[PDB]
Amino acid sequence: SRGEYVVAKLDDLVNWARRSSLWPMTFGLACCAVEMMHMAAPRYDMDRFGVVFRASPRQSDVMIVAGTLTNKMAPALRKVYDQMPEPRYVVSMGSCANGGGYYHYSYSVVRGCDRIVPVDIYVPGCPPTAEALLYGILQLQRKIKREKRLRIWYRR
Amino acid sequence: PFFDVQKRLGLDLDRWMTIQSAEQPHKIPGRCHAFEKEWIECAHGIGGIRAEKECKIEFDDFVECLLRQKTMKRLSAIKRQRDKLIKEGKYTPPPHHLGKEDPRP
Amino acid sequence: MFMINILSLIIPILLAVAFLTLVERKVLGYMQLRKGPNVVGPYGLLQPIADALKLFTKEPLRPATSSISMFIIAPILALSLALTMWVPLPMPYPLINMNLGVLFMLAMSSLAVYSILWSGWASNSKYALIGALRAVAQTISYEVTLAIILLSVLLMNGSYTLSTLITTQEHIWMIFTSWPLAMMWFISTLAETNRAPFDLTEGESELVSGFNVEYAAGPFAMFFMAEYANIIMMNAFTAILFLGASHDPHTPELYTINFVLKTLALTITFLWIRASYPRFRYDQLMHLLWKSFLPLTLALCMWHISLPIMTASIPPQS
Amino acid sequence: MWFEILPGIAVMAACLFIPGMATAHIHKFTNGGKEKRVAHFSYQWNLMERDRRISGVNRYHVTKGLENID
Amino acid sequence: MPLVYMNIIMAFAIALAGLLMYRSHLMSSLLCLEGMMLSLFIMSTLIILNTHFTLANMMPIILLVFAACEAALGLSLLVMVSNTYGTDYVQNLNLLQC
Amino acid sequence: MNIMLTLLTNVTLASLLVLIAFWLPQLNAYSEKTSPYECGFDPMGSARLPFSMKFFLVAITFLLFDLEIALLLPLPWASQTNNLKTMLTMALFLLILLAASLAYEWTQKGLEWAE
Amino acid sequence: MTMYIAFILSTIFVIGFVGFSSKPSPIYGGLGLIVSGGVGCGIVLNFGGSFLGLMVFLIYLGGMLVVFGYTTAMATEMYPEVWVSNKTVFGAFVSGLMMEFCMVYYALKEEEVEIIFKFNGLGDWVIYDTGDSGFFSEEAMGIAALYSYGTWLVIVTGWSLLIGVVVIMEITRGN
Amino acid sequence: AGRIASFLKNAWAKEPVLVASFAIGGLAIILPSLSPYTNYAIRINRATPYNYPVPLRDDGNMPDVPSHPQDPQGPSLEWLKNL
Amino acid sequence: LFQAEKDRRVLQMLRENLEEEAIIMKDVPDWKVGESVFHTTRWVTPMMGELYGLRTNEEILSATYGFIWYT
Ligand SMILES: COC1=C(OC)C(=O)C(C/C=C(\C)CC/C=C(\C)CC/C=C(/C)CC/C=C(/C)CC/C=C(/C)CC/C=C(\C)CC/C=C(\C)CC/C=C(/C)CC/C=C(/C)CCC=C(C)C)=C(C)C1=O
Ligand SMILES: CCCCCCCCCCCCCCCCC[C@@H](O)O[C@H](CO[C@H](O)CCCCCCCCCCCCCCC)COP(=O)(O)OCC[N+](C)(C)C
Ligand SMILES: CCCCCCCCCCCCCCCCC[C@@H](O)O[C@H](CO[C@H](O)CCCCCCCCCCCCCCC)COP(=O)(O)OCC[N+](C)(C)C
Ligand SMILES: CCCCCCCCCCCCCCCCC[C@@H](O)O[C@H](CO[C@H](O)CCCCCCCCCCCCCCC)COP(=O)(O)OCC[N+](C)(C)C
Ligand SMILES: CCCCCCCCCCCCCCCCC[C@@H](O)O[C@H](CO[C@H](O)CCCCCCCCCCCCCCC)COP(=O)(O)OCC[N+](C)(C)C
Ligand SMILES: CCCCCCCC/C=C\CCCCCCCC(=O)O[C@H](COC(=O)CCCCCCC/C=C/CCCCCCCC)COP(=O)(O)OCCN
Ligand SMILES: CCCCCCCC/C=C\CCCCCCCC(=O)O[C@H](COC(=O)CCCCCCC/C=C/CCCCCCCC)COP(=O)(O)OCCN
Ligand code: SF4
Repeated sequence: SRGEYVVAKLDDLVNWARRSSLWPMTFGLACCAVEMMHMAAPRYDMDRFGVVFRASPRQSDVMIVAGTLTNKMAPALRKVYDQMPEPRYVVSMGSCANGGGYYHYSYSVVRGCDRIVPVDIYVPGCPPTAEALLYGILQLQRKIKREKRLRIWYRR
Repeated sequence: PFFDVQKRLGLDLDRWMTIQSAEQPHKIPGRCHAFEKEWIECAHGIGGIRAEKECKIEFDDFVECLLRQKTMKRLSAIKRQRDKLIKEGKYTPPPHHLGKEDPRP
Repeated sequence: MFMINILSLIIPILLAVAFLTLVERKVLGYMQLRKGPNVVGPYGLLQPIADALKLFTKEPLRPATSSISMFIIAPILALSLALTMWVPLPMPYPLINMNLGVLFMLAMSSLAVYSILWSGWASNSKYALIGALRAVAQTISYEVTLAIILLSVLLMNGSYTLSTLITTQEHIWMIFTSWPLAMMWFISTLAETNRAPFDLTEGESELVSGFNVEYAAGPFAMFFMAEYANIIMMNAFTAILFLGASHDPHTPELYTINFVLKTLALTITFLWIRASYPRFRYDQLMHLLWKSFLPLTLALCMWHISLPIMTASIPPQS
Repeated sequence: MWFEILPGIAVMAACLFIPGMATAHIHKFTNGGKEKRVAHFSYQWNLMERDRRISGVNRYHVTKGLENID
Repeated sequence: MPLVYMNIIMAFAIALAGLLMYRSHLMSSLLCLEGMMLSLFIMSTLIILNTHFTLANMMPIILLVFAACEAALGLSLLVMVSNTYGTDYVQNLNLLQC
Repeated sequence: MNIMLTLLTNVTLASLLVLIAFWLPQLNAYSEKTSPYECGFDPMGSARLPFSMKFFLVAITFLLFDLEIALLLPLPWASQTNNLKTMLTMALFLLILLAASLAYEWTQKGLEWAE
Repeated sequence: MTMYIAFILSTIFVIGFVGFSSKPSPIYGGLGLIVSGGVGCGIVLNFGGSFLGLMVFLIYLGGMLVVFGYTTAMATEMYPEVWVSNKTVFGAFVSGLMMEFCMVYYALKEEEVEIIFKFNGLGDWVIYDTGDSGFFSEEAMGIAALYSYGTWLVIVTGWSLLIGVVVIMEITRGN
Repeated sequence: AGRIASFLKNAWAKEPVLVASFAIGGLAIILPSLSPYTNYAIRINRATPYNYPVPLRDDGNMPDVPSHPQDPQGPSLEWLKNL
Repeated sequence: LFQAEKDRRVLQMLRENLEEEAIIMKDVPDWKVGESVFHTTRWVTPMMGELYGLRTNEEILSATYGFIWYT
């Protein structure tokens, strides 16, 4: 039909716009934040993909949970997740953020950041190499590309 | 009170600005130079008390030049009568007023 | 036909700002031994479009504690003034030919600061309030020195008309006559646009984005375009004031090309300075301007009052 | 690359090209192609008004030479 | 008199009343003072321009200058008042009676 | 005519951009998202508390200095009088008084911020 | 009758004066004063006073910025007031607006005398002089005559500014 | 004249900005008095014809008043052409 | 020449206005046409409300705001 083509093209344009410019929040916790820094280093240069850090949650698109999430820190992480305007995505980096990792059985470590915030991509490692995190970001870009919002709205 | 030291020492500290017809830069004239000059020349010397009676005509002309109240009253009456005649339908304004008529260099 | 001129002045400035941002990322990246945006399009040429589309399709939120009216009004004022203060610039024919272009530009630049202040106050957050106070301090530091520098430089032009600056320096650049004022004016322009090392209003490492910390999607974008338009505009003003170009009345394209090239050189210098230096402190900036810049400016102003009378070279058009 | 910065700059330059020339062209198109008159003082405005009045077509840019005086 | 003159005069009257009402703060009264200054400046410059009084053109500028002094003066006092009470409320200025 | 047309066009464009920004995307705001922003936790006091000004004296001095430029800006036209000696003397006198006031405020520790 | 541009500007001037004259939390008072200053600059622009208007607007903007800082430092409360957040502020604002509207209507319909003298109306364009000028600007020449004619004014103004600096230093000295 | 040399050296070593500003201000204050070109500037200012030169009615006793702009009498700006 | 032309243009407008006033005010009982408002008998420059008083709006706008609004 005609409306289907229009909504498909508009959805493709919006998905490309959101994918080609991801602004992760400047938010690191532990060891994995060093590899997050090394992603921005000249060798890998995440900025060339349109991925640039921004400090304020209101001006951020992606949260990268890079490090252990302790019980004392969980309210802060949830609060800064809630303040990010939609659409928002969460990328879990490292074993500590994935499922507790080395400190899984500790009394003061949240066993996975997925208990506090919904996670889109899980990056395994301790710490994941900067190439692994770059692959995770590209996978998130592909996942954003696959999504179909306007097409679903039209078929309602 | 008024300790006139300017007159004693001949200084002219602030008298250059008191009136509108006193040596403007580049000889730019005031809007009511003639009326103010005439009133000043009439009232000079006789005194303040007499100048409010004998030089009343010149001061009235100066005030009329300054505020143009009588001219505005006359123009408003003229336009009121003109618009009333237009509403009744007897005036039929000329082309020059309309703007149809040709301008002159 | 005038609306055509208005649109032809407005839209290209917005496009230049959008690509200016792309240029800044690339220039900084190469300087930092990396590449910068080169994936979104050929040589990253589609990056600003993606940024704008992302920002204007994202949810804008009004904070609960915020005062809605001022919060909305501030970015509108910022963008409107940023677009407005472009009109009197002669390139080589100004859109609005005004008798006193410089005074109007000063007044609009002084009004521009209020938008930053209103946004900071209306955000109703501590970081935004600190950013607004820093803006107040910065304006207090730089305004008087900027005005006196402008007066001292324009004393050799003869009038405040911007078009007369083209014929004032028909033979030799004004920078060869008042280069100390040129450097002081450059530093004042850096401080006026809230640019590094004077970007204290935002203060990414201190105030976590500062005054616009609460502006999410659209108004934040408008603030960004306003700031970058101010950058390009103020640098173009500096190029016109100090680096005069040759104007042939039968071919203004030559002057337009020269003026655009000089403006681009100054903007690239701005990005260079941002990439090269650490950030000042908002009291050291005030001390630097009042303590060092002000005494020199007053002395220079006296010198440039005396010089035309000393050498019998008073400019025309009283 | 270092020359890959050149394309974007060029585009920006092209954008900065658009206003200036456009304004000039518009002026010409609206003033008979002869550099729209500048009226900073009252004397120049009076001259423009006189030209408009004697043009006979209510446009100041329609200049009348010696052929209009027989 | 044209409507503009009467509008400026009414603006002056409104600013004067606002100064004389003294709601709660001290800064608001200072703002009313600056408003009265601005209204006087506008009235004076309109009068000067209408009658082509050339030498009187520097009269408003001098006016403006002293305005600042007044404003500056007020602000200075305000500061000291705050430093005594932590608030610029006019209710606190009641130590001396008649 | 032209200047107010320019101002109206710019204001209309900015307002239209704000309208598109606020009405196009999907809005989902709840009480937690729109809360005031501290780094991670709730603010203790309020942003409307008095905030000390350590450079108040510099602010008042700027208030006084902002009219020295108002007095000095007509110099390009003033330099065209017949008696250049008087105009030069007056301008130099005004600038000297400005410099003397600045020096007085400098020596009396008026430019140092409050502790 | 000619679009009433000066009339509209003067009305906005009075409206801003009413807005900031009800003393609503000086931030908004500062906004009202800025609006009034800009509109007055436009008004005197319409009469040929370019330098004075821009000058007045420029001076006021600088002054307001200092004031915004001072109300943030010393004149703030928990819940800053606004024109609709208080009964007394709204009452004063509405009373001022109604008084302005009533005077405007009475002066437009009839030549009514309120305080000073009667009403004229018929637009303010009538009083403009038809006389022409030369290659100079009358306002610019009159203002620049300060340094050649007004030596006394310059002297007293400079002394006033220096004494003002000394005075603010002495007042805020403390002890 | 001996201590002032040490004071100048100390000022130049510690605060050169103030020294430069004071030197520039002093130069701008003194030099215009000694400049012989100030009178030329005054004459150039006086020679600019802003307003119309109103003719004088001939009473038969004006030998220095030209009867025509091209007549040899009256002020001449030949000094300006060489300047 | 401009001065000579201006005097003629000014005089013509006044004459045109005076003739129109004489036509209009013929039925008002106690109106003297062309009556001055000044006690003096010398020449007073027109107020520019007396010149373009009876003309159309665009003429008035060009007369009073033409120069200021031209940029
Ligand atoms: C060991 O101990 C530890 C620390 O100690 C050392 C830590 O620190 C720490 C925390 C640290 C981590 C969180 C890691 C943080 C990473 C590092 C600290 C630094 C890494 C990178 C930095 C941030 C440096 C970045 C600087 C670079 C140069 C990047 C570039 C800078 C940008 C900010 C400038 C560009 C700005 C943005 C990209 C926005 C621009 C986009 C615009 C707004 C869009 C354009 C505008 C449009 C709206 C125009 C629209 C107009 C239209 C007309 C256009 C046309 C559109 C139509 C459709 C046609 C941890 C955890 C730690 O353990
Ligand atoms: C206000 C005026 C403007 C209005 C809106 C128009 C904005 C301009 C549109 C911008 C066009 C560019 C979009 C696509 C760029 C091409 C990039 C290409 O590669 O995208 C591919 C597919 O792109 C999309 O399919 C195309 C999207 C464009 C949709 C066309 C819409 C046209 C605009 C219509 C707007 C209004 C419609 C009319 C109704 C109102 C997928 O690539 P991707 O995997 O990611 O990246 C590869 C990474 N590598 C290189 C490392 C391997
Ligand atoms: C008066 C003249 C003014 C000129 C001003 C100066 C120049 C301004 C122009 C700015 C230059 C923009 C950079 C463009 C680089 C070229 C990119 C292009 O080569 O890539 C193509 C992008 O193609 C886009 O259509 C071109 C978009 C560039 C124009 C957008 C600039 C925004 C201003 C106007 C917006 C209107 C957009 C209308 C077209 C959508 C590939 O996309 P696409 O072919 O798809 O492939 C994906 C689809 N597949 C998978 C099915 C094959
Ligand atoms: C870039 C510069 C140039 C741009 C030029 C174009 C300017 C565009 C104007 C800016 C608005 C664009 C926004 C796009 C969406 C429209 C927003 C709104 O007006 O539409 C609906 C508003 O409609 C109302 O809900 C109901 C309207 C019922 C009243 C009818 C209007 C009166 C007409 C009488 C009816 C007769 C037939 C109507 C057709 C003429 C949306 O309601 P709401 O859900 O809240 O908002 C969320 C929108 N989402 C879903 C896209 C996220
Ligand atoms: C005489 C009494 C002395 C004791 C009292 C002293 C207290 C008062 C302070 C100084 C008195 C000011 C008197 C100056 C009046 C100005 C008139 C005179 O001076 O001539 C002027 C000449 O001015 C000279 O420059 C001298 C004045 C310079 C004064 C130096 C400033 C120092 C004064 C001290 C107090 C200032 C504050 C503190 C400073 C430390 C202008 O003459 P001219 O231009 O031909 O004609 C103009 C008219 N035209 C245009 C139509 C042709
Ligand atoms: C014969 C009669 C001639 C009359 C003489 C006239 C010439 C006078 C000669 C001297 C002129 C010197 C002018 C210097 C201007 C002020 C500089 C200054 O003194 O300030 C610096 C500080 O200035 C800065 O550091 C600013 C840093 C900002 C860096 C920005 C980028 C650096 C430069 C980039 C290129 C500049 C381009 C200039 C021209 C641009 C084209 C328009 C000193 O500060 P402190 O070190 O803290 O010392 C005081 C504490 N004891
Ligand atoms: C009558 C002539 C007037 C015209 C010329 C002047 C025009 C304007 C220039 C002066 C502006 C105001 C000057 C203010 C003076 C302030 C002095 C001061 O107290 O500052 C001292 C510092 O300054 C000093 O060292 C004292 C004065 C030093 C010398 C000042 C000038 C002396 C004369 C120099 C030039 C001599 C003549 C020129 C010779 C040129 C060589 C041939 C305090 O140090 P801080 O920076 O505040 O704090 C440091 C600790 N953290
Ligand atoms: S996953 Fe490993 S490297 Fe990363 S924060 Fe946890 S312990 Fe450190």
